[PDB]
Amino acid sequence: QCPKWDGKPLTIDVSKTFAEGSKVRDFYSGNVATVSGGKITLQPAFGSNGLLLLERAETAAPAPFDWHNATVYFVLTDRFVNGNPANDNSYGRHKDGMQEIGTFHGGDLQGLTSKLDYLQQMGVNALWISSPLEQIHGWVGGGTKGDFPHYAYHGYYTQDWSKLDANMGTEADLRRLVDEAHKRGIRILFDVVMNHAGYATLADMQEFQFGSLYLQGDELKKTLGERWTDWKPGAGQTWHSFNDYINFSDKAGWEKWWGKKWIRIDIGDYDNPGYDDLTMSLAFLPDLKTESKEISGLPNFYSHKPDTAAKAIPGYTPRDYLTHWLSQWVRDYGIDGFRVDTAKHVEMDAWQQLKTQATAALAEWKKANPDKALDAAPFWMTGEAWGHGVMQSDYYRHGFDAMINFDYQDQAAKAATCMANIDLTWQQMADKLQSFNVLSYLSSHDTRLFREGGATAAELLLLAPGAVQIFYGDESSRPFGPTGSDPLQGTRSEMNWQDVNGKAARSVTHWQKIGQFRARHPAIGMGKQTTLSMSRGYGFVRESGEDKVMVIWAGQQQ
Ligand SMILES: OC[C@H]1O[C@H](O[C@H]2[C@H](O)[C@@H](O)[C@@H](O[C@H]3[C@H](O)[C@@H](O)[C@@H](O[C@H]4[C@H](O)[C@@H](O)[C@@H](O)O[C@@H]4CO)O[C@@H]3CO)O[C@@H]2CO)[C@H](O)[C@@H](O)[C@@H]1O
Ligand SMILES: [Ca+2]
Ligand SMILES: [Ca+2]
Repeated sequence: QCPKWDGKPLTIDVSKTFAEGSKVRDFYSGNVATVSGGKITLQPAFGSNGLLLLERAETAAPAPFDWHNATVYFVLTDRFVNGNPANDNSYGRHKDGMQEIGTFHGGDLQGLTSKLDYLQQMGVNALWISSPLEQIHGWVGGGTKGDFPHYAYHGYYTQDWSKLDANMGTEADLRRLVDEAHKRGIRILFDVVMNHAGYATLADMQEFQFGSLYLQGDELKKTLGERWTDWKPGAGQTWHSFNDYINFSDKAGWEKWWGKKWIRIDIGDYDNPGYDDLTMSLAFLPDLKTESKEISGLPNFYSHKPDTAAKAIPGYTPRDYLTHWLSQWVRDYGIDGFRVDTAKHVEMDAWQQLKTQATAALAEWKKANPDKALDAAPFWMTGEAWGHGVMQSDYYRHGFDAMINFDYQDQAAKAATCMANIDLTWQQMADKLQSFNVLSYLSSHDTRLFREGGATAAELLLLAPGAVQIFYGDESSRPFGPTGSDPLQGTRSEMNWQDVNGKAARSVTHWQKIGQFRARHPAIGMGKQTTLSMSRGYGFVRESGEDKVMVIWAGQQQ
């Protein structure tokens, strides 16, 4: 079912690719061969699976960065490294004492900063982090059954875009991360949401005095207690049960939250969610009125939120505030781009505005910090549109430099046991991505962990045309963790650092060599592909202007 390999050296025909008498390096082994009769002979080093990464021996350093050859490392900051354990319990947040499925584990920006050398060793040149912005303080019911408390550990339940989340760290912590990353040629990307704000939690209701309960006086104190968030589900109750105590009819009480002008939600005297992608409510999340031309003022509950950096601005719509608040971080810190969540659930004008502003903001920060600035490159924005494939969609005309490619995960699944089965996908992609760019992944928090490969995931992802997204732990086969009654939760398991420094050391070393080779050769990401014809194993060359690389896979050893 797959090309085979005797295990002996390979004699490769390089006639058309490399020059006569020129030296060629297998980057994986360090072995150098001279061309004579348009031919070279090399043994794939042990632990290579029969890989040769063939380059001109001239090659000495990484190539100048291009987004079309980018290696993005996507990290859920909470589930990576806990640098500072003091911030793990911000806003009264608690571990669940069970399997920690949907709690803050305590991973933070400081801890992420401590591992930038590790990321650089993999040839990572862009770091995409979960939103570090202030989330909802409390929890909701986790999964269909409500078997775990679900906190905003993933950065998708935003409360205040103008502030950092205390669990992630301080303005100092974020500045150190961005500056240490930029010193290592690693761009910073923020996960950004504009579609929705987080659910109503007991912690936020109590702190910012919005919504209504059915419980009054001392019956309230008996049930919820001093801090309503400390409530545990009782006998014949699930973590969803607390919603039985919340009066979602109270018009005057729920207006004290975002306000009728800010969100569509099926609550009190608010405009109910629409029927189309733009105005519908995803999973009963408050849908932000991004299309509204109505001057909104600030969210009503920001009245009881003195720590906010949000200020009322004349003529400003909810959209204007959101693009403003997100742009501020770019101007202040030099954030190189955004990964945009739920791109299909927000009108295109909103995304264009965000891009215009974020682009101006990055240009400003680079002007004002020319020693720190990597280069004069514009702000990069990529989008999540569910089911988006390899296609120059309308998104590319309204401020997106690349959309996330959903199709590569399942295409690469058909090549898990056999690397050569990807060739038809790579030919298609290398050709179409001469005119535009996408961000392809094997694993995501929304889909599954690509583990059916083993260490072959390294070559499937890192040799793919266009930008590639390593999901944290891809390099270490981070196992799908406990998930309860939500099937996706296990995709966000803790980073398996014990395996990185143990049984998965071989795999990480493999990822490091491929990723470094990718960082040296824009042809991988950008080049036209010529698949070679050999009775001895699978192979291709990629050439893009200056750069030229040949990648040979010998096959299955036995
Ligand atoms: O905070 C604002 C919202 O508050 C109220 O919604 C509650 C619900 O009462 C809870 O049930 C829970 O929602 C869960 C839900 O139990 C679970 O089934 C799933 O929801 C599905 C839904 O069944 C399905 O029909 C479709 O719409 O997809 C949904 C998402 O998969 O997941 C939900 C959350 O994980 O929590 C919320 C928040 O406390 C109130 O009724 C809402 O009107 C309001 O917007
Ligand atoms: Ca921490
Ligand atoms: Ca919407």
